[PDB]
Amino acid sequence: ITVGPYLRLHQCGLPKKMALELFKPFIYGKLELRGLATTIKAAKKMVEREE
Amino acid sequence: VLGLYYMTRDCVNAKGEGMVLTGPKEAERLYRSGLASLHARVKVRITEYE
Amino acid sequence: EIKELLKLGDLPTSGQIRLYDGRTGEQFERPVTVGYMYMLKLNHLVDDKM
Amino acid sequence: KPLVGTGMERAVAVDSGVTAVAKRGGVVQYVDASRIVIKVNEDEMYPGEAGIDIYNLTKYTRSNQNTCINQMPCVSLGEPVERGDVLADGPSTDLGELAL
Amino acid sequence: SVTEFLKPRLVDIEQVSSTHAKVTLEPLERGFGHTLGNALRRILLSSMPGCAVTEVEIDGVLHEYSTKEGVQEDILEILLNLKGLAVRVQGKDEVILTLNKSGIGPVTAADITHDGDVEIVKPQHVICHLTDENASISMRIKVQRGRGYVPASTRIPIGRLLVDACYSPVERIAYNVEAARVEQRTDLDKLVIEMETNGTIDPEEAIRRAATILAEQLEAFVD
Amino acid sequence: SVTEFLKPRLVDIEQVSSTHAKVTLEPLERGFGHTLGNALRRILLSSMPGCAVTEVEIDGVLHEYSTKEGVQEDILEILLNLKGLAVRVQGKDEVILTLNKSGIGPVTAADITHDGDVEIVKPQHVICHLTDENASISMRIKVQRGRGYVPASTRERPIGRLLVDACYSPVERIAYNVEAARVEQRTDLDKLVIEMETNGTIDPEEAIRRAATILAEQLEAFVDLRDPEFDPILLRPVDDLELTVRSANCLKAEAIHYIGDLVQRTEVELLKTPNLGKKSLTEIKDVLASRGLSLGMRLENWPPAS
Amino acid sequence: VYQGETTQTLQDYLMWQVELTPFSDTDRAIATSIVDAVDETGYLTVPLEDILESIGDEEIDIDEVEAVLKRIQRFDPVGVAAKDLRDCLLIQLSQFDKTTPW
Repeated sequence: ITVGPYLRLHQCGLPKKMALELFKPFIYGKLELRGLATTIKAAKKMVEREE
Repeated sequence: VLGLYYMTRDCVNAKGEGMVLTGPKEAERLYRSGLASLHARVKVRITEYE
Repeated sequence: EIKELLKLGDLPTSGQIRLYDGRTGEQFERPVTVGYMYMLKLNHLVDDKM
Repeated sequence: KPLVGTGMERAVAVDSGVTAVAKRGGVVQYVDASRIVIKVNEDEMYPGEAGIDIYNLTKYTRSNQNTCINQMPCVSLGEPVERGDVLADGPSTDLGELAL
Repeated sequence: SVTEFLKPRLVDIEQVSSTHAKVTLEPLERGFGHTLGNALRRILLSSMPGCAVTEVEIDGVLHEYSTKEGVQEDILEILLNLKGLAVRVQGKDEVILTLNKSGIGPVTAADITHDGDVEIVKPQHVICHLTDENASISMRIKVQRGRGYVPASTRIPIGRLLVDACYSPVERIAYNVEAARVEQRTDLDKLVIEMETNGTIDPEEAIRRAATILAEQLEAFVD
Repeated sequence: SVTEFLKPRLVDIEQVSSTHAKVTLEPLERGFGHTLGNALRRILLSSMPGCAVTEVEIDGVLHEYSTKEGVQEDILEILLNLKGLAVRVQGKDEVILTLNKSGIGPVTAADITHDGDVEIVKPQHVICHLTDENASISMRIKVQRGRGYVPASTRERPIGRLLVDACYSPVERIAYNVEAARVEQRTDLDKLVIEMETNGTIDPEEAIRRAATILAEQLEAFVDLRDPEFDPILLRPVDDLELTVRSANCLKAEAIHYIGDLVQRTEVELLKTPNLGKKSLTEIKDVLASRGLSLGMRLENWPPAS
Repeated sequence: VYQGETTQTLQDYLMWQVELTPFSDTDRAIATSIVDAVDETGYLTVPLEDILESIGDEEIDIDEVEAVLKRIQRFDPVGVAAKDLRDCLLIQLSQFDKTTPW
C-alpha cells in the first residue's frame, strides 16, 4: 500500500492488472453481451490477448 | 495538522498588518500576490450563519 | 568541524538554503535542509508481492 | 562509495573474500574484463618456475537469493601491484571499499 | 512528429452564477496543466486593466476616525462599501462623481449623480444607511483606471481619505490539475479553472483577455 | 499607458562555453519576468527535441551480460558509454554509424566513420579500451530523433541486437533571474536572464524560439474559448444459411433478415410460430451450430446504425 | 500432512464449456452424454445410436443428437468429438478462411 493524497474518502486506488484478474467473469459476460464475443472461448482469448 | 496550525498563527510585525479587508476572497488575493503575510493581523468583514 | 568544512567549500554554515517550487516558481517561506544521504534498496520488491 | 563512512569499509570488503587480492607482488602483465595475469617479482618467485599468477573473474553468476555476482577489474595494463592489493572489485565494492 | 503536441479536445463551461464559472480542458501533455494554470492565474490576479475608486472626500469628515452624525455605519465601513463598487468608464481615465442624500433609509449606488460616461454595474449596492430624518450626507468620489491592485499604504490635503484601488475585475481565481487519459496514454493532465468576477465583464471574457495578453507578450519569438 | 504594454525582445546571447549560455530578454513589465521565466523553464526542461542512440550491434556478442576478449569493459558499460554520446543530425530523422578499431589504446568517439549529415560535438568521449594488440572491435550504432524519455522495455529482433534506453532531451539545466532594467526614462521595467546548460547539440536562440512557439500554440485554445461493433457474422443476412424453402418462408414471415435477429429468438417463441414444425426448428439449430452459434443469445444496442 | 490438487482434464474443459452454453435441459443432457463418450485423443468412441439409447426417452429423434454434436464439435479445441479422421479434418478446414490458396 502507498498513499494517495488526491483521493476522496470513499475511493481507493486499485492496480488495473489486479482488477483484470479479479473481475474476469464479469468481463466475459460484458463482452458476450454486446456482440464482441460470440462464444465463451472467444471472450477468453480476447482477455488473454489484452486487447 | 502542521499545515493548518502554521496557517492560523499570528506574528507581531508581519507584512501588510493593520489593513481592512472586504472578505476572505480579498485576503486570498492579497496573499497570492505577495502583498500580505499569512500571519498579518487585520480586520475582515465576516458573514456567519446560525 | 562540520561547519569549518562547510566554510572551506563556500557553503552556508547552518546547512539550509532557499528552495523554489518547480510548479509555480515561488520561494518556500523557510530555509530547507538540503544535502546528501546514503540510501539503500532493500530486497522487498513489489514485483514479488502483487 | 558511501562518501560519509566510518573507516571499516575496506576491512569488510577485503576480509569477505568477494574481491580478488594479489597473492604476490609484481606487474600487471595482462588485463581483460574476465582475467588478470600478474608477472611476479623475482625475489618473490620460487626456483624453477614461471613467475606468473592468473586470476579468472566471476561473471554474472546466480547467488542463493537469485541476484547477480560479478567481478570487474580495477587495475590498468603494466602497473605495479603489491601483495594484499585489490585487483578486481566484487559486488557492492568500489575500489576495495564496501559500497551498499 | 516531434514538434506536435496534444490540444484540448473537450472544453466544458459550467455556469454557477452570472459571474461564477468553471472551465474544464482535457487532454493536455504531462505537466502543461500547471504551466498554463499558473500563467493564467498570475496574469488574472496581477495585471488586468480596469476602473476603480481611488480616494474620497467628505465635508464633515477630516480624519479616518472622524465621527459623522446621522449615519449608522462608521467611516471605515463606508470606505469598505465604496471599495466594492463596480463601475464602467468609457470616456476618460479620471472621473469625479458626487453624492448628496437626505432622509431615512439605505443610501445605495442608485443615488449617485448621473453622467454620460460613468456607468454603475449594480445600483442595488448599498453605500450607507441614514437613521435620522434631519441627517444628510455629501461626498465626492474619484475613480481612475489602472492595472491590478494597489494598496493605500504604499501611497502614504485635509479631509482626503485614501482607498485601496481594486482595478482588476477578478474576485477569485483558482485552478486544479487532475489525471486524464487517452485510450493508450495514461499520464495526461486535465485542467479545471474556477473563477468569479465582480460583474464588470464575463468570466469567459476575462480568460480570453488574459490569454490574449500572454500570447501578445511572445510575438517577438513565435515562429 | 494602461493598455500600452511594452513587448520583450531578445537582446544578447553570451556563450560562456560550448555547453553553457546566457540569453537576455528586455524589457519586461512588472511581474511578467517570473511569469515568463517559470513557463519557459518548464517547457525547456520538458519538451526540447534531440537525437540519441537506440540500437547497437557488435560483431561477436550475443547479449549484454557477457564479455569480449581484449576489451577492458563489459558490454553493459560500453552500452552505458554509448548512451552518453552527443550527436547532431542535420538531414534526416534516422542514421546508422560504423565504428572500427584495432590495437592497444582507448576507443573514443573520434573513431566513428565520417558522415556528411552527422556531427560529433565531443570527439574525446571515451567508448572503451582495447588491451591487446591482436584485438579489434567493429559495431553499428543507430541514432534517431525524438523527445522525452523512452525506455527500451516499453518499445522479432535477431539474436545480437542490443537495445538502449533513449534520453532525447538535450538540456541539462535551466536557471533564470529577474533584474532591474536601466531603460531610457523609466524605473519600473525588468530584465530576464536565462542561464542554459546543454550537451552542445542545440542552439540557445532556437531553443527559446521553440519554447515560445509551443507556449503560443497551447495558448491559442484559450485565446478563443468556446464549448456497436458486432461480430461480422451477426451482420450477414439469413439467406447466407442454406435453409430449406419452408424454413426460409417461415423466417421471412416473422421479419427475420439477419443472423443477429435469428440468434436472439428463443426455442419456445420459434416453436409457437405458425407453419414451423419441430423438424424445421431442428434444421435451423443444425445450420446455426455448424457455424458455432446457438439460439438464446442476448445482445444490447441492436440493431446497429447500419 | 500433504494432499494433492485438482487438475483439469479434457473432459473437465469440455464440461466447463458446456455449462456456459445456451442449451436446453434435454440438449444439456445430450451434451453430457456425448462428452462422457469422448476419449483422450478427442474422438467419439460410440455411435450416436448408443447415445440416443442412453438418453432414456423415445420422444427424441437422431437429428437433435446430430445438432448437439455439431455444436460441441465447435468447442476448443476445434475438431474434438469427431466420428473419424475425415470428419475431424473437415471440421478443422471449415474454420479456415476462403482466402487460403490451396
